[PDB]
Amino acid sequence: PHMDEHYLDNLCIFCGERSEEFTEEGLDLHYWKHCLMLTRCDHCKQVVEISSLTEHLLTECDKKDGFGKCYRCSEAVFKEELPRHIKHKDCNPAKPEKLANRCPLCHENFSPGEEAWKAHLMGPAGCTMNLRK
Ligand SMILES: [Zn+2]
Ligand SMILES: [Zn+2]
Ligand SMILES: [Zn+2]
Ligand SMILES: [Zn+2]
Repeated sequence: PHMDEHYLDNLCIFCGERSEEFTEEGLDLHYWKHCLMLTRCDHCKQVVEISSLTEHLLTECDKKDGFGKCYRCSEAVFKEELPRHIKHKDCNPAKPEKLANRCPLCHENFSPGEEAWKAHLMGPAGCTMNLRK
């Protein structure tokens, strides 16, 4: 069946919301301040997907050379604190990406997939560490 010619318009592809105010730059303001699926990186001040934040910090951020990956929790840690982080063994261990999503804000492992990401970050009684919520 025919896809609407303007289906990709007035839509935030990250949280799914549609709105007349979501013009091309109504969307830029949406990402910068409001979208529950995104965050501003405190280190480089860019907007990033929360579900991509660890990968951002380790491989993309302007400040990526200041982070290393904890092989226990899979999260980015400041390079200087990583030995102590590793020694303290207090982080929540990670699971295979096919088995679980991992929230970098609250450190929970949960049901994999995009629908789960949305329910965790935007749903009721979901993520307690999402500062836009
Ligand atoms: Zn959004
Ligand atoms: Zn960054
Ligand atoms: Zn760790
Ligand atoms: Zn969370």
